[PDB]
Amino acid sequence: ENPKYLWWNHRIIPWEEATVHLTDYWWASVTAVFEVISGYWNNAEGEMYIFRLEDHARRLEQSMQLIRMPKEFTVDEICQATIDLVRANDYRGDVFIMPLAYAVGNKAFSVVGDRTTEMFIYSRPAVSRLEEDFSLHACYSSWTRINERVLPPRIKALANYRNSQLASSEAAMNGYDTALFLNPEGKVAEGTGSCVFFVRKGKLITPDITSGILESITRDTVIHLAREVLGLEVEERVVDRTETYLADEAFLCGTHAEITPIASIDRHEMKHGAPGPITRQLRDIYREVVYGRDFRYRNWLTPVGMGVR
Amino acid sequence: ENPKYLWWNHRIIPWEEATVHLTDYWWASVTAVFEVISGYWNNAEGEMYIFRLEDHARRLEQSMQLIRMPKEFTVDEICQATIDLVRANDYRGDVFIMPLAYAVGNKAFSVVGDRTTEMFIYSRPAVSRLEEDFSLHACYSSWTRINERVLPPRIKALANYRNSQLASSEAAMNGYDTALFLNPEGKVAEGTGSCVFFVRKGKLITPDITSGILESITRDTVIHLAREVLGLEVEERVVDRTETYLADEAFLCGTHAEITPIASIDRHEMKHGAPGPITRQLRDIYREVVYGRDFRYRNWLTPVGMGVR
Amino acid sequence: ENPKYLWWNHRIIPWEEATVHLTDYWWASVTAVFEVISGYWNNAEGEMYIFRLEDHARRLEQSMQLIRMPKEFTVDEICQATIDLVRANDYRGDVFIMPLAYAVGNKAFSVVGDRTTEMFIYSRPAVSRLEEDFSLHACYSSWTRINERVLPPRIKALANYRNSQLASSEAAMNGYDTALFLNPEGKVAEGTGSCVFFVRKGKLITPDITSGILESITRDTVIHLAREVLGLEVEERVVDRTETYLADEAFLCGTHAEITPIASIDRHEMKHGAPGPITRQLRDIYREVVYGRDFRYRNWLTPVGMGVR
Amino acid sequence: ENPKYLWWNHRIIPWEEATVHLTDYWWASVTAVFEVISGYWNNAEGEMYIFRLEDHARRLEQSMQLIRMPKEFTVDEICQATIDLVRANDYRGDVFIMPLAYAVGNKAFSVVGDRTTEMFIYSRPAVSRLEEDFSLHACYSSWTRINERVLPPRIKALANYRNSQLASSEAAMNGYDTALFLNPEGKVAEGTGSCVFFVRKGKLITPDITSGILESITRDTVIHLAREVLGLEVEERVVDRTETYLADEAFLCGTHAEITPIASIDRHEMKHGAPGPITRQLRDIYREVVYGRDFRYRNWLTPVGMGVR
Amino acid sequence: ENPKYLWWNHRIIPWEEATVHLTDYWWASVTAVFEVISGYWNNAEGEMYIFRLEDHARRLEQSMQLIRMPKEFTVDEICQATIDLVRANDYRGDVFIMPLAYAVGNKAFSVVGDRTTEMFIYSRPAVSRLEEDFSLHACYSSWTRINERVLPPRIKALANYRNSQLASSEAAMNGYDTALFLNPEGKVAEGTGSCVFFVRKGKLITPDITSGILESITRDTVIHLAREVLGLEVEERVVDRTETYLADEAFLCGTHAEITPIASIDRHEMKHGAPGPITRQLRDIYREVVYGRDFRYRNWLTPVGMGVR
Amino acid sequence: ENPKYLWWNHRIIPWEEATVHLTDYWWASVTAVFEVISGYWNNAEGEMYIFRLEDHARRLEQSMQLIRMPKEFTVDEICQATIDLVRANDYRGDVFIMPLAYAVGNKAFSVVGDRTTEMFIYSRPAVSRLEEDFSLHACYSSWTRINERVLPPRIKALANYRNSQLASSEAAMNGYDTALFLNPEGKVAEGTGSCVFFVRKGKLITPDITSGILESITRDTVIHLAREVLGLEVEERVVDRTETYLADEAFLCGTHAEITPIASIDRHEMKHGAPGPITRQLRDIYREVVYGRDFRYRNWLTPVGMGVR
Ligand SMILES: *Cc1c(COP(=O)(O)O)cnc(C)c1O
Ligand SMILES: *Cc1c(COP(=O)(O)O)cnc(C)c1O
Ligand SMILES: *Cc1c(COP(=O)(O)O)cnc(C)c1O
Ligand SMILES: *Cc1c(COP(=O)(O)O)cnc(C)c1O
Ligand SMILES: *Cc1c(COP(=O)(O)O)cnc(C)c1O
Ligand SMILES: *Cc1c(COP(=O)(O)O)cnc(C)c1O
Ligand SMILES: [Cl-]
Ligand SMILES: [Cl-]
Ligand SMILES: [Cl-]
Ligand SMILES: [Cl-]
Ligand SMILES: [Cl-]
Ligand SMILES: [Cl-]
Ligand SMILES: [Cl-]
Ligand SMILES: [Cl-]
Ligand SMILES: [Cl-]
Ligand SMILES: [Cl-]
Ligand SMILES: [Cl-]
Ligand SMILES: [Cl-]
Ligand SMILES: [Cl-]
Ligand SMILES: [Cl-]
Ligand SMILES: [Cl-]
Ligand SMILES: [Cl-]
Ligand SMILES: [Cl-]
Ligand SMILES: [Cl-]
Ligand code: NA
Ligand code: NA
Ligand code: NA
Ligand code: NA
Ligand code: NA
Ligand code: NA
Ligand code: NA
Ligand code: NA
Ligand code: NA
Ligand code: NA
Ligand code: NA
Ligand code: NA
Ligand code: NA
Ligand code: NA
Ligand code: NA
Ligand code: NA
Ligand code: NA
Ligand code: NA
Repeated sequence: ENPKYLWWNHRIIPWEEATVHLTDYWWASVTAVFEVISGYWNNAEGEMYIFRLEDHARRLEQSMQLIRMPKEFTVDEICQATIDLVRANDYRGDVFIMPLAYAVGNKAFSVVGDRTTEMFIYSRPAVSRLEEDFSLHACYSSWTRINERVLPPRIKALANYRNSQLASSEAAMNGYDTALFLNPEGKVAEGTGSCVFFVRKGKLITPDITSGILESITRDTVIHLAREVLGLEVEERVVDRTETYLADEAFLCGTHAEITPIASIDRHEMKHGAPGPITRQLRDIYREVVYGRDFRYRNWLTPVGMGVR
Repeated sequence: ENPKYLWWNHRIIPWEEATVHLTDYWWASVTAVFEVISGYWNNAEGEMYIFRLEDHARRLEQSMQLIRMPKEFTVDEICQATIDLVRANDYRGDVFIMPLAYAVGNKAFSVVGDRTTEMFIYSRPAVSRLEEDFSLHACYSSWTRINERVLPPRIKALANYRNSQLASSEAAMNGYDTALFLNPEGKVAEGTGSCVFFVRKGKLITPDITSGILESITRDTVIHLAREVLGLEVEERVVDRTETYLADEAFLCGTHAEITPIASIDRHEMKHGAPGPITRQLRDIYREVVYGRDFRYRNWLTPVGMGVR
Repeated sequence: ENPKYLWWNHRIIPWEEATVHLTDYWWASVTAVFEVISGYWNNAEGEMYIFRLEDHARRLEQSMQLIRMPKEFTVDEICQATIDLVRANDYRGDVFIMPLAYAVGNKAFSVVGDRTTEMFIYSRPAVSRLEEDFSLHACYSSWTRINERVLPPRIKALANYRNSQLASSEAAMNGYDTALFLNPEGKVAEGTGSCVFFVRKGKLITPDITSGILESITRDTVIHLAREVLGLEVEERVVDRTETYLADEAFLCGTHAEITPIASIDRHEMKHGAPGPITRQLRDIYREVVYGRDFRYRNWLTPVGMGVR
Repeated sequence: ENPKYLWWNHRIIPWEEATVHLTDYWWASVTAVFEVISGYWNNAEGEMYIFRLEDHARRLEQSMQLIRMPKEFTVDEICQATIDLVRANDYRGDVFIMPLAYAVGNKAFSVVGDRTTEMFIYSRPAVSRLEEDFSLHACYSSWTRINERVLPPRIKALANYRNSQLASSEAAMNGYDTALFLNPEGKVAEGTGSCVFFVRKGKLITPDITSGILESITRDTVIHLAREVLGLEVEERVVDRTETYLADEAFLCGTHAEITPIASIDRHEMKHGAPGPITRQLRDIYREVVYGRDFRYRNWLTPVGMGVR
Repeated sequence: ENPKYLWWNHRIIPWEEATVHLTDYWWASVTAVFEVISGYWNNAEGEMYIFRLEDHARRLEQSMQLIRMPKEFTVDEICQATIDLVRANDYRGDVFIMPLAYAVGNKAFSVVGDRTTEMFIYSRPAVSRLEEDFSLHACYSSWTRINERVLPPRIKALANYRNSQLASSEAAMNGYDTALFLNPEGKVAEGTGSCVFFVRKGKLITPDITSGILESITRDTVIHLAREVLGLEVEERVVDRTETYLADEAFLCGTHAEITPIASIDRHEMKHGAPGPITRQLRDIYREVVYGRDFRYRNWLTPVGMGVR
Repeated sequence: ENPKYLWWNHRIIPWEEATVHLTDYWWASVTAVFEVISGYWNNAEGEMYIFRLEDHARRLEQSMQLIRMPKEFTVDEICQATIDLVRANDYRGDVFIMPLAYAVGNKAFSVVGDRTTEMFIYSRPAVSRLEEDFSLHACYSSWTRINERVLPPRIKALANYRNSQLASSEAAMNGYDTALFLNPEGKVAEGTGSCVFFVRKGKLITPDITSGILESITRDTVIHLAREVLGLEVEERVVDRTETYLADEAFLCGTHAEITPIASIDRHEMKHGAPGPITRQLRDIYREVVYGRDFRYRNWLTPVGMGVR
């Protein structure tokens, strides 16, 4: 049912002790920023591998800085709390860890910088799909993606998902599995919760970060693996909508989405299938990396030894 | 300390019974919409007057519809729950009532329409400033207001305040009391939490609703009282930034802000002071209306008889 | 099968004589502008009534002027050619008349002003739905409406329908009957082939012409009939997307669309149904006008006497 | 006078057999997409060389896919039909071949995907200017170029030329030979019918494809020849208006425009003349390629042997 | 040759005494704001009439406030200095008076608020064209008008004319007499130095002030005279480009431009000529007002008695 | 006090001879363009080094061409006049030289191309800060930077500083030392008078020129020295606002600003200080270059031998 423990404001406590009032933190949620961090269980080694833990903890500290939450936690403390909780929960399987930071005020509309900074971290069992061949049908939304002018997508804020839900609602009631966004200038931005890649003529193409997207750690991982293991050309550039309809392959990528193939966009089918050949190679490489079976990428992994069963 | 009771999912319960897990509803908060409703205590009558209760309950139902929360509550139930809670709390003074509606999912990123609709209402003591002459110094923010393209301001969503906090943070660290917004086209929109009025040459001027603002009930109340009691011309139109610097008077208005005078905007002083003469007349008229001493506007008030002490 | 005749370049000819080469006029079609004009057959009088013939002929002359087609035809000639063809075709039933003007060049990319101006007019049986209660489900498109910057919607050009087809394709493959457009600023513009009206709180609301819409003769007719026969308030203004979702009623209007009720927009249902009460009154008034049974609006009708069977 | 034959819907027929009704296909023209393909006659070899035939046929298939025309023709069929028609016409000189694809509906406003796909191909004598030194005076138009938001320039649609004609009309009545466009953001896009290059400080500069331009085969050819034969730096980037006024050289390029020098832009003269030195080298290289006298680029040519007179 | 006197920094001095260094005030000119005020000589009365002197002096004080020039001069002082200089110059004919205010700094880039405020006023003979029937041919520029985002057009700043000169240069080298501007959204704004009016179907139409135009005193005068003397409908609204091409009449208006008829716009001719009938009535009414022969508008005039020769 | 001489319209004259009327050139200032050129005095050599004199003179000639000032001066004449004036002034210390070109008309609003071109050059003692460690606190302005649509930033026009002063006024009254600008699309552009650099993860980042910035000679110098002397990666790209808040270092650069460290942006502190390590290396390299003690960059220097005291 529930995990054994969670971390809250510098301490690990039993789950059933973290009880709050219904009315606590609704205003704090407007400030809230989060990470999603993966743990992958290698039963042959008896070790959990936490993927790019310090990169996620540094992004959370940056998101907190841009919200203007007062300084209270460190990068090393968030990394250590993640290790400690995965160990103490004693769950030997794939997990998601979610730090969530929030600033709490004396008044509903006090400025963030006058608030108190708080954080919890919780870890729960996750289901990987990296050993499954599946694909989604996407649409481009009639809703526009937030930009730096109004709500910087660089900040991994809960509030940014209100714009996401406009698109994901539309996609589901219009017969699609997932939405892609255009930015205010009309250029391809990202999915509702992950970055998008395209494959055309043996090249990987992905929107550049100033297209108004979150600076994904999975996106970075995929560009590295595509260049260094497969020797592919990867272009980070402005991407137009109609060119994506002619993509040989396409996929979403994100800590939660892992590598998720796109079969079609607005009912234009990816010519080489889903997962396409290059997608399938990147999915297999990614999997072997995160489960600790690719020594070349060991510096991306934080092992937590727990015992081999 | 705490109110005696609150309302939750169709029931009134003692405050200390509304306990939840720390991890409950963070994802639901992305969906959340709310109202702020005023109760004004008339000790001479022993009655609380709840201001434009049905208008607030209908706006909440509209906000919920635009979020796409499944149907669960009615306008009449939200009006009745507000009356019941103000009575049962037995607090004989000015109050704020806040309904907050949220949709809760099986998964973090399930579409809103597959969720369950929930709501609470809580009522707490409020401090009116309608018998005080005070004023704020405003700036125009370097952050842009959300528009219909990305996050419709018509929806009174918690998430819309993330954009608000960009502006209110900037205002406070730059020596101002409050921020005003420009819309993406560069035209004057609203404050961070209330609508803005200007007075120039004996006329009231306010941004039209398609300038990208919340359709305020206080804004509506002020236009009615300005036209019907004072016989003023009121223009709802596109408003430019530099014209506001030459305003004779200016004020913010909102359920929480009541009528809040603006002394200056980007260090251009309102020529007729703050509160200016027309501002002061509207503030006095508003006060007499909401405290039940203006029979002409009785249809805006819901009395809750509680006993005269 | 085919009509008896058509009009071409100042002459009426038998249908089967208007034969051209497959390769003729493809480049001319880029220039082409058109009207759709209704004839309504009153069997009790033995008369066809052609609706607002001179207004349609003047709009065609304006469209031709803005294309910069050399002067060749007159308003009176287009009105007379329409009368003559409806008479000579000897078809005693409702019809559509379509003038189509085009400029033909010596070279593919010669400037319009160096071309020759040509025109045909043809008339075919039409099916009215004014005695039927039906409704469409609409979406807002993810494709943006053309504006004055790139392709003025005031010009009733064939080429403007390429932008229309982006929206109408999307609507049909996404489970809808019809698309509505947003303009580049994000404000409600028009349908793919007709103007849109909304009814809310007993008022009619329609986008103002500078929202980037064709200046519809049906739109003008509806505003006149709503004000003069029903005494309704009609606002021509900037209209936001989410406000339309809360419309009590909505309808499309156009020479071809007559008065077409909208039941829902992006799966938000019009609260008072489709056709709603005000829609149903305007549809009945419109019908009685165009079939010549409303003496008040006789100056909008051009009778063509043909014999009462 | 007329060519002997043309191709229509999978068949070659004598020209005078391709007769249609005046009223046929005006609505189909809104859907229509086309290619312009060059044949260059080498009298010393008795061979026509058709330039980048498969690239043009693949672009036509992509344009047809983005229109959503049902599948009916193949890339190989369009390549073969082009060869067959050039041979059967027995015209031993430079030619233009124009495929034109169109979708035909039961009703005026049926969705493209419910239509029937049709196509013709015709070939006519062309005049090359590759052995002539000439130049055009250009202006930047006051009309804006279509973008992906409203009418994707990637689609080689007849309708896109309505926006072209706004600019080319203005240029001719204002004393210029040709118009250049700015995109909605104000950046340099393309000519009315061809891409634009600039030369400054020995470098070639051209707008990147996401500046909102057609992905020209001549543009691709010029970048290849500039890099591979001349060893020039070529930048594909965002280009500003005023920087173009300081260009040492400039030229238009396109299947129809071949390589067309620009002497001046808004009455700012290209400092190194027109054709400038680098322009003149690219024009001479291009010519030798397309007439089959550059063995290095033979894979771009489809020979059609016809006999050496 | 030169006027006898000018006013400078609170004093009238002989012209030849106002000598400065070549290097003085170039940086101050970036700050500079001005008015153009008309004096009209009535030889029958021996009086100069200065038109709407206080309105011009109040606009100058507002422009100075928005620049943030320190307070140094008053509205009454600028009105009195104008009277005094017109009298002391002893020139009995039509004149232009130009106040020019500037802030002077210790350093090139010191902030305006740390500078010293200075002003001169000079008066010179002017030529009225109010007794002449003439007309200009206009174009719409390919250059965009400044908006509130970058350079508020409400401020009558010298620097705003750099944007004007982009348009007026283009107009003259392209064969036109004058340029009109579109705003960044593509809507009609103003001329390079005056506001624009259109006449269509017996109504006057002019861009609303938030279209991004200077709040002209001549514009205000024309709307008053059109409504009050002619009983015309005047619409201040958003105006589209192509609708202006169909105007029956059009004219520029401004203190310097008086009432200047427009014969054509982008080679679309105003149907009722130039000056058209309504234009000609407004020109005659304006003239009789400013020369002091319309008692109804006497409160707009400041007489300066000088002697009747 | 004053320099001995200045250059004016092809001649050197004693300072006190360059006297003009107060009313001369205010309209000419709208046209005016300028350069700021540095002279650095090396007392050990008895030589002034004028930095990138020909690059500055060529930019001035380009600015003059884009204004459309008639041809009157040459690049070589402006270079020679600068040398001559620095020599004749006999001032042995660091100097600023400012050429200022202006077009003078017969009438206030004559087109620039009908005017006369004039120019002066003056040289004055300057204070270098290259031997000082200092830093500025910056904000991003609520005012938008001019773009190519309205006032091309490529032109180094006095009028462009009116937009600058909106930002620099706001910065000073809001407690900051200096303002940075966002462009109309919301991307980082430049400072009020200089370009901006960022350092993050050992890389230099600066907005690309089409972000709407002046093509700075100091910017070019810094990119050259960073790549060639330090071996740093330098990215010229679109830059987002929030990424700049996370910069390790930042600095302004310009002929007047030399290399000016930024300690903070909107109260986000540059993590590695100000001047940071890479900033400090570039400042020291720049200094040694301009004072003639780096033989590698001698071709950037124009020596003027004056005698070693
Ligand atoms: C979190 C997130 C991503 C993916 O980031 P990773 O670091 O790869 O998990 C992409 N888009 C959005 C909107 C996100 O919130
Ligand atoms: C709630 C709110 C207002 C004021 O609305 P009332 O109905 O007058 O309380 C104004 N602006 C915003 C952004 C709001 O959230
Ligand atoms: C023709 C048309 C209409 C309707 O115009 P009527 O004069 O009412 O037929 C509306 N929208 C568009 C795009 C049209 O082409
Ligand atoms: C066809 C076309 C071009 C040139 O394309 P090529 O493949 O080089 O012929 C350029 N611009 C536009 C708008 C076009 O239609
Ligand atoms: C001064 C000016 C006008 C006209 O203003 P009046 O008060 O009528 O002289 C119009 N447009 C611009 C840009 C101006 O500078
Ligand atoms: C002059 C200037 C700069 C710096 O240019 P340098 O050639 O380095 O002096 C930067 N920004 C603006 C706006 C400028 O006017
Ligand atoms: Cl809270
Ligand atoms: Cl540990
Ligand atoms: Cl990499
Ligand atoms: Cl939840
Ligand atoms: Cl009750
Ligand atoms: Cl009212
Ligand atoms: Cl044709
Ligand atoms: Cl007749
Ligand atoms: Cl009406
Ligand atoms: Cl057809
Ligand atoms: Cl063959
Ligand atoms: Cl290449
Ligand atoms: Cl100065
Ligand atoms: Cl006096
Ligand atoms: Cl009036
Ligand atoms: Cl001058
Ligand atoms: Cl010398
Ligand atoms: Cl370099
Ligand atoms: Na701890
Ligand atoms: Na498809
Ligand atoms: Na490791
Ligand atoms: Na209940
Ligand atoms: Na002030
Ligand atoms: Na009541
Ligand atoms: Na005829
Ligand atoms: Na619904
Ligand atoms: Na009639
Ligand atoms: Na065949
Ligand atoms: Na020139
Ligand atoms: Na070949
Ligand atoms: Na005085
Ligand atoms: Na004309
Ligand atoms: Na008077
Ligand atoms: Na000289
Ligand atoms: Na800080
Ligand atoms: Na040198």
